[PDB]
Amino acid sequence: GRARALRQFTLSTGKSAGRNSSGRITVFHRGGGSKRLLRRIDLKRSTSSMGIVESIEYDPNRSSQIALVRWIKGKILEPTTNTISGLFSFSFLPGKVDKRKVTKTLVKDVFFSAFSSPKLAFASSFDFPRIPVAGVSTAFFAPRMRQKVRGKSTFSLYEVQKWRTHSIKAGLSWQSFRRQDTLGLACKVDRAPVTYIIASHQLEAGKMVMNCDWS
Amino acid sequence: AFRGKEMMKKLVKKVGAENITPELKEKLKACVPDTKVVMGRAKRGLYAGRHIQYGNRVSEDGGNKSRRCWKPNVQEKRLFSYIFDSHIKVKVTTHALRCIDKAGGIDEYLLKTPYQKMDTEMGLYWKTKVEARYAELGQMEVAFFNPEDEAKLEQGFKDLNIAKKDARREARRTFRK
Amino acid sequence: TDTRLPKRRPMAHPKKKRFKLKPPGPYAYVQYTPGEPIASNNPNKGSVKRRNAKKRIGQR
Amino acid sequence: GSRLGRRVVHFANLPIKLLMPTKLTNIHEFALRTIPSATKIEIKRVLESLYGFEVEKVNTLNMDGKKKKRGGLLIAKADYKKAYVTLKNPLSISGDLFPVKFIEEDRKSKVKGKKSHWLDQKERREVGGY
Amino acid sequence: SFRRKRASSLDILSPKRAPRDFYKGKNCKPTGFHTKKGGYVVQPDKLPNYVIPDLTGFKLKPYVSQCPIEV
Amino acid sequence: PKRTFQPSTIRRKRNHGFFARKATKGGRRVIARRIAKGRHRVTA
RNA sequence: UCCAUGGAUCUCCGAUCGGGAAACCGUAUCCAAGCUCCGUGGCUAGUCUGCGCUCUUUGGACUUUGAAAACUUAGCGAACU
RNA sequence: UAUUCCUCAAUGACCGAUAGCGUACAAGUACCGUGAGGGAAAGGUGAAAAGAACCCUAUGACGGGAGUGCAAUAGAGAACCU
RNA sequence: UCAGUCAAUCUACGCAGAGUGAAUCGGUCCCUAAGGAAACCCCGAAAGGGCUGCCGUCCGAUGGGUACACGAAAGUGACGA
Ligand SMILES: [K+]
Ligand SMILES: [K+]
Ligand SMILES: [Mg+2]
Ligand SMILES: [Mg+2]
Ligand SMILES: [Mg+2]
Ligand SMILES: [Mg+2]
Ligand SMILES: [Mg+2]
Ligand SMILES: [Mg+2]
Ligand SMILES: [Mg+2]
Ligand SMILES: [Mg+2]
Ligand SMILES: [Mg+2]
Ligand SMILES: [Mg+2]
Ligand SMILES: [Mg+2]
Ligand SMILES: [Mg+2]
Ligand SMILES: [Mg+2]
Ligand SMILES: [Mg+2]
Ligand SMILES: [Mg+2]
Ligand SMILES: [Mg+2]
Ligand SMILES: [Mg+2]
Ligand SMILES: [Mg+2]
Ligand SMILES: [Mg+2]
Ligand SMILES: [Mg+2]
Ligand SMILES: [Mg+2]
Ligand SMILES: [Mg+2]
Ligand SMILES: [Mg+2]
Ligand SMILES: [Mg+2]
Repeated sequence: GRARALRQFTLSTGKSAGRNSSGRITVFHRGGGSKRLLRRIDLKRSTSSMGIVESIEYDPNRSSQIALVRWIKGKILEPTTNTISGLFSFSFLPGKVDKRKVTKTLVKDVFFSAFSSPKLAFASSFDFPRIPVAGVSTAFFAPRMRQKVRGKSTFSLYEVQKWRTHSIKAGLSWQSFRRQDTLGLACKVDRAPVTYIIASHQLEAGKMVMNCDWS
Repeated sequence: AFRGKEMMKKLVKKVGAENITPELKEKLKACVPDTKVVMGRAKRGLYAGRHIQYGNRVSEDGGNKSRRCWKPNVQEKRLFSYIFDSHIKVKVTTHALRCIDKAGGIDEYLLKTPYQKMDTEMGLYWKTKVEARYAELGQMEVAFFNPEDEAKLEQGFKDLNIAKKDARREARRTFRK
Repeated sequence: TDTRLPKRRPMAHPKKKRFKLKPPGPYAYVQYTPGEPIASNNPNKGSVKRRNAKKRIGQR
Repeated sequence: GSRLGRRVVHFANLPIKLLMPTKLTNIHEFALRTIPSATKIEIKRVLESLYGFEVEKVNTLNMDGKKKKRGGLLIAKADYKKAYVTLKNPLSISGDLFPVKFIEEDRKSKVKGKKSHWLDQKERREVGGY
Repeated sequence: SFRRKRASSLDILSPKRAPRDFYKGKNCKPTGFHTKKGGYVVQPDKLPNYVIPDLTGFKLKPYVSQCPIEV
Repeated sequence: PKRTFQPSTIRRKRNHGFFARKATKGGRRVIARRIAKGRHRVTA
């Protein structure tokens, strides 16, 4: 070969001869050509740069010609509040009022153990639901676990929350959530960035090439 | 065909046969679904008991009969969940969507529908997860604040936001330095 | 009194190929001499070729 | 104890069947038969430790057992391994041992059908194979 | 000793009666590891060690005498 | 003339071998049928 | 010799630790606990203590359910005649 | 109530070596086919081997005598009753 | 005795015994092509079919390799008539 293409932009692919994944012919009258190698071409050109056309080469995979281009440019007292104006307790949202576990083995405990991990949760992954606070959304609220003995009213700035106004997220999948629950299961002087582009008419070596971005 | 027994064998093998008393076995026999589901894609979606049907297509003049099928109206949708605060991507029939409308959402449907009617091991898993999260929510309470405290905490949050911004910019410029 | 060390067994964990270690993007940073055209291949003193072929020629 | 090695054998059971050599004097190598799952290092170490040989090299080859087929019925013998052991010093075998004289006398029944120079050796080393 | 086999046992592939790249082996224990260059390295800890005590001057014999001594 | 059987051991094992029959559902039924009949050569 | 009961040894594929042209190849699983022997380090030096692996006991971490004629219950379902 | 991959005992106006299972006998064997697959043949000396020492003629006894045995054309080497 | 286009003393025929020696030869081993398959995901009355990549695994010579192990924004191995 007189001019081998640049080894960073040469890929190898076979021939199909019109045969699909099942092996049967779907496009007729193809097959038995010459051997080819695939060239990688920048068809996006989204990066805004300046370049010098180095050479115009031959590409067997397409009718036009390609061009090799080297690119030359491109701890304070928090407001602790002890006054609460009202307490709301989510005790009817389960839909059935029942006591809290720590003993007979129950159906719900069997179904919890059968679908649990291989080896509280209202944080980190999902956080506090917006529903709780739905009667009045723009109000600073402090969630807390309900205690058997009467609790304290001291509330620091870290323990008070308010969905701003931005939120008036991601999305789970019905059949692929169990797997995810299961743990997840300028350079130096000797270098030069170069790319392959589709050469235009009247574009020879030594010329300028621009990529422009929105202004 | 004997789907209840083949699901009960898997559940027993997961949980350990020594762990269950005979009364718990008798109770667990009445929660595992014993429905007739054969098609593969109905075990991966919320179909609410709709299945395919194979029957005859009959011509008008000749009466000639040739085989055909009726398929359920399966649609892929995103349904909003109140306790997960996000969408769940499912393949529901419109029959299941209408039942969800009557129940009041996907979460309320999962709470209301009993274990035998879930038809599916993934349905059992999702009902169990939603019930566990609602039992977690059943032991919490929120406390609201007076407007003077509203203003005080708003001012405190403004102070912490502007101090964090100043300290972050100072750290960035010193690391640049 | 041998202070020499024994040869060690190769490990069987999968190894990354050099195609995946290359940074992504359209640009390739090639070796550049600032007055000479860009060559597509730069063999050095350790690039030997056709060793099995020379073995077969010697056998024949 | 077990800290001495990973593979320590106290009761070896490797069966070695010696093949009768052609000559009685100046024996430089000998052949033997054993089980197919034996290794050169196992044969060399058993022969050095148990009998007191001075082994130089061990060369092995596999053989199939003898078979007879009579159209559907098949009878056969077990597969074996043949080993050649080369000695560092020549050894010898006396004639008076049974059945050496019978072996030589039966072997010679089947096979019925001067100018020495200066610096010429007499007993040279006769080793075959690769 | 001749023993009976089945005539269908001749169909089991053996490297003596196979193409040149067929490898079966004879259940020998390994002594080292293969290299990446087609060689082999013998690890000396995997070689067998034989503990044969000195048998000179031993008074016991392979057989037990069967002379008539007593009931 | 060139006859139809041209032998090749690797091709024989790759088409009618034990693990080639064990790989698909038809060959597993072939193996079950052979064992039930009582053939000495279950696979080729 | 033989019989009854209980023991010691008990290769490989099918097959399930990974690969595979079935009867072959490669394989010290991993982590806490407490014990004899082992070697090495450090003290003011005497029933002084502190570091390791190899192999042993007891647990728990990963997974290996599994075959089979007809009967039973389900799904799809012909054509000759 | 249904069936028999299985076990134990019993019965037959069921068959009797071209019959009865494909197989009374080392048969899913030999053999045919790339493969799925197809698929045989072949029972009997005598009560007991006492299976014919010895002689003659041929290269060689399976022959002609002799002898064993009730009987030897009852004298065979996967085969000798009629 | 059978087979050999024999009446054969001979033999690729019957009985018995013996014979194949490897750091370098040919394989095993490492690496991949065409191709095959698992996992994840997608589809489907069941059985199964697709997908092998954006982060991704195991096999597969008719080809590329011959005196440690680990890593790579370095070169390359590297090829027509
Ligand atoms: K019809
Ligand atoms: K008679
Ligand atoms: Mg050899
Ligand atoms: Mg046997
Ligand atoms: Mg050979
Ligand atoms: Mg083995
Ligand atoms: Mg295995
Ligand atoms: Mg069953
Ligand atoms: Mg018959
Ligand atoms: Mg008759
Ligand atoms: Mg007849
Ligand atoms: Mg055949
Ligand atoms: Mg006679
Ligand atoms: Mg009679
Ligand atoms: Mg003749
Ligand atoms: Mg003659
Ligand atoms: Mg002859
Ligand atoms: Mg011969
Ligand atoms: Mg070699
Ligand atoms: Mg591929
Ligand atoms: Mg594929
Ligand atoms: Mg698949
Ligand atoms: Mg695989
Ligand atoms: Mg490989
Ligand atoms: Mg090759
Ligand atoms: Mg080449």
